[PDB]
Amino acid sequence: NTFLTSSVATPPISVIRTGPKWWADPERMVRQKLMYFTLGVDQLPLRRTAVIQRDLQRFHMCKPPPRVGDSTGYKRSRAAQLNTWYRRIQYQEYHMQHLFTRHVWGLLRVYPGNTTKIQGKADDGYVGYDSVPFHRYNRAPLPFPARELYERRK
Amino acid sequence: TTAEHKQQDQFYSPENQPISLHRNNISYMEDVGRSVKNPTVPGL
Amino acid sequence: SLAAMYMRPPVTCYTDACEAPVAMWDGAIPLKETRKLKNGVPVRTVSRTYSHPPQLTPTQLSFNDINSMYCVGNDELIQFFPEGLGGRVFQTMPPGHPRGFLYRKETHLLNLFVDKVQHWHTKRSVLSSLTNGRTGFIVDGPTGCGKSALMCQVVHFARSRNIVTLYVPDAKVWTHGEWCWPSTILPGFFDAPDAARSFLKYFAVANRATLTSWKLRCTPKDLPTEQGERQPQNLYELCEWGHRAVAPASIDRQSVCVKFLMDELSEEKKLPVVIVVDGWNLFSHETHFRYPHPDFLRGLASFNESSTDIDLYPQELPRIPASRLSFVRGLNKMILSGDDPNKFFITCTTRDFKPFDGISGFPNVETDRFANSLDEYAPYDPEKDSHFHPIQIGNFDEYEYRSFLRFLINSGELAGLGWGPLWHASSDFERKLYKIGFLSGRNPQGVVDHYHQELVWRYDYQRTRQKQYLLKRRMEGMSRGA
Amino acid sequence: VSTGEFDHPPFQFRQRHTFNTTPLHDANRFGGRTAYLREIGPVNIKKQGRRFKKDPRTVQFNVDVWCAQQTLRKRWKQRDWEVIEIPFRLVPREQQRVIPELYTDIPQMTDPARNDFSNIRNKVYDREELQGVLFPAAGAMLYPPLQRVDKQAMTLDKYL
Amino acid sequence: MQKLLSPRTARHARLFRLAGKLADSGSPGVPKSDGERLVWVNSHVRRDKDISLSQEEERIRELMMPL
Amino acid sequence: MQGGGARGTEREVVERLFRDVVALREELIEESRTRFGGRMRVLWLQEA
Ligand SMILES: Nc1nc2c(ncn2[C@@H]2O[C@H](COP(=O)(O)OP(=O)(O)OP(=O)(O)O)[C@@H](O)[C@H]2O)c(=O)[nH]1
Ligand SMILES: [Mg+2]
Repeated sequence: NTFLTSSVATPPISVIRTGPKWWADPERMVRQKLMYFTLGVDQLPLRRTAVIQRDLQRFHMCKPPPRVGDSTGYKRSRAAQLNTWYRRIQYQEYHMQHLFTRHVWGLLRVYPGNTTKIQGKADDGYVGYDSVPFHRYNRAPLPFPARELYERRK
Repeated sequence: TTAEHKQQDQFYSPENQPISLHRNNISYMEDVGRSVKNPTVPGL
Repeated sequence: SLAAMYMRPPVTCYTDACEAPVAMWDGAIPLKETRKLKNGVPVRTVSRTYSHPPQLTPTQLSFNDINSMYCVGNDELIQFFPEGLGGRVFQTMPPGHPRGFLYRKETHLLNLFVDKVQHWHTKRSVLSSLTNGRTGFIVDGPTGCGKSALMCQVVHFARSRNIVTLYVPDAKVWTHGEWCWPSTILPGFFDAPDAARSFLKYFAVANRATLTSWKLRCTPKDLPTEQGERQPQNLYELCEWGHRAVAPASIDRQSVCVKFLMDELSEEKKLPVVIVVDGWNLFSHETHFRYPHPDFLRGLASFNESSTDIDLYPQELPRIPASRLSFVRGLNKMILSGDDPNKFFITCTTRDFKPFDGISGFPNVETDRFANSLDEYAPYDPEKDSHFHPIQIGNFDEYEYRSFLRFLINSGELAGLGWGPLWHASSDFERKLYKIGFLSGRNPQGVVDHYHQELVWRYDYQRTRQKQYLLKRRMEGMSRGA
Repeated sequence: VSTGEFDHPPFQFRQRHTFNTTPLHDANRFGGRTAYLREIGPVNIKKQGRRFKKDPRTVQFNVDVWCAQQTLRKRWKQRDWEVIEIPFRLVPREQQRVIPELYTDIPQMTDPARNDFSNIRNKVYDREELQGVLFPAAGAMLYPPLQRVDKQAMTLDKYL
Repeated sequence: MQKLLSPRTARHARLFRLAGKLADSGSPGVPKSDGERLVWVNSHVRRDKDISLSQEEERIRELMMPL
Repeated sequence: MQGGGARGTEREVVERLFRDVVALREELIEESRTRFGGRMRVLWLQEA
């Protein structure tokens, strides 16, 4: 991993709201798929996501279907329910990506960006060479040189 | 039918058999169980 | 949907075990009811339309099998390839998946050739005419056709038939390496110590059977040894002695050991030896190492005035030619000297270089497909640049291409690695085949690549219009029932 | 037809390290050259900075020099050859003509009558065919002659 | 044991004869050699058996489609 | 020959057949690559 510096975390929903621009950008989604496939694990959530989003993109310039007014509000609530389903289908994916990426990085002897967990290796966030001399969230002092997660041979 | 009808009218259009003309349609359906009521914790 | 009726066709292979639960592949690979006759007119048996390609030993592959797909068992894969596989070959073979190989017509040619090498002394005239006097072949083509794969297959054919086989799975581990030491006992030559060590390791464990029978005609019987260790009497024993040591000792040991190993190989005239090198074209020009600036050799008082620039400015010194690598020296020695018709080089080319079109920006580091490619940008002609007989390889023709794609998709789905329950989202096989043809140009690496990318196709309308028609038909049926 | 970046990103609100976004002078752009352009830290505008490092035209010029180096570098790694200056007599039949200087005439075909159409400019000669010409002094040939492949010979690819 | 090279089915035989006839009219791109012609014929027959497979898998898929 | 146990069939007749069969097969193979514009080459490649 080349990008090492401390970062700003964005809530999952705003990441998903980027649609085609980032979250569903074809290019990105394909190399996620590559990671999964190479690990020998089906990519179902990715495929659900890709389906939902593919279709989002196809109809993205159309006006929504005409609404008739109801005291029930069954329509509004069914649209909502469907929507939060899709949101959750994608939360699951977003989680999977962060999960597997961290795990794979643990196998590749990769050091993550500052303040990032790698389950077996760095439990509290890993940090080295931050702009700030302490670990940001522990409030503990950082050693020089940067802490090493892996034994030396390569 | 008229050869004209079968030359010009035998294609998919918003008249004939349109693909959905509207936003926010159902992309993905599956057979699944229902989740618990209010699975989300109210927070912070 | 004939799912719960489905039993599983009992397991003989690694390959037959690669099948996932029915629930996963059910729509994707459709079931059918076949009525045969036992004890009652039928007894309904549910079979799947598709099954993984057969798992076939190299000796079972026949002329009749060309352009078909065959599988390699996982443990045969472990037996025959402890070095690794060719450059990208393993990208089609994740852990659950079956290990496929398209048996091409050139594959059959080299299979015949190797099967003759097995007893060469009888077939000497035949062989020599088949290469036209050169020592083996170099296979060349565009980036991403079957080259590295073809080499894999040759290693498989050779090692299954119990021939002694050097396999260098990627030449770039030598010539474009981690680091480069001057060799210990060969003045003026160089080593790639890491390449060399790993080689000495896997070579030994692959050929161990034959290499333990091999007695040393020339190696010193005095080799330096730690207390409680044994003087090697075999070629295997020697290779062992090469890589089993604590570093730094491994480094000088490996030099000595490679020199003597190659000296031993060139001295064996009766036992067929097949040398497979992937990316020979890296061995025929310079390595990316440069000779150390001479001021590293002369010792120094201050940088202040020695009349030395080594600290001020970087500069390029002439590259070290690969022929000055002690290993490559060994091989060249066997190629160029006549009176060695014991040895067969079946060797390969790699075009894996970074793209350069006349301007280069800086590569975006997030999106770069070429980050692990070489910097080369200089042309290579197998005719002028090697002593081997060149054989050319193209992209798949449609017969190959179809068999290969069918494999990637369907045996992928059977292994639970593909659309699965979502199968109705992707288009039918024919459409995928035609489209992936257009996108890939039928280049094999392109086919693999676009097969993955298919996940993202926007503009495919087939399943949409089909779904629509099936619906209309169901509703007319419901209006006729009414 | 390169995919690489040839343009420095425009100055805006401070970019931060995010999904989908990195800092402007981040170490990952232009192969880490951005070091040269970087003012580290929460820069105090009034008192501190180096003006040229925020200037669009200047910054872009620097980046353009760096790109030029990249291309030059790769064009030279691409050469396997030297230019030797050989007297008119001793040169192969194709160069016995007049050869307009670069960008002077239409890009020129080596030998249309013999069915070779290619830039004479970029035609490269083998050091082994020019041996007699380049090292006349040496007596015995220094490089051993190229061995060539019989394309009429029955070999593995002809299915015999 | 051994396999035979010569055409196995009546189908192979028929296509093999066709390929011969094409070779004798000297049309462009046709294999001159009998081995190549065999490989060609086998490969073709196999391709058509594949096409039939995909058509069957389609007819079956059509019934279990979601809507 | 070598599996029959050398129980005499007039073993020399067997070996005579062997040498003859071999001679004809060689002749036929090499002929298959040489003759008829080499059309039958792959017989030679396969079995030689
Ligand atoms: N099973 C099988 N797969 C193949 C065959 N040829 C190509 N492939 C697949 O397609 C990919 C083609 O990549 P390589 O074979 O590594 O390409 P290459 O010719 O070595 O090209 P460079 O190394 O880039 O010069 C391989 O990784 C295989 O997965 C083949 O003959 N049989
Ligand atoms: Mg390769």
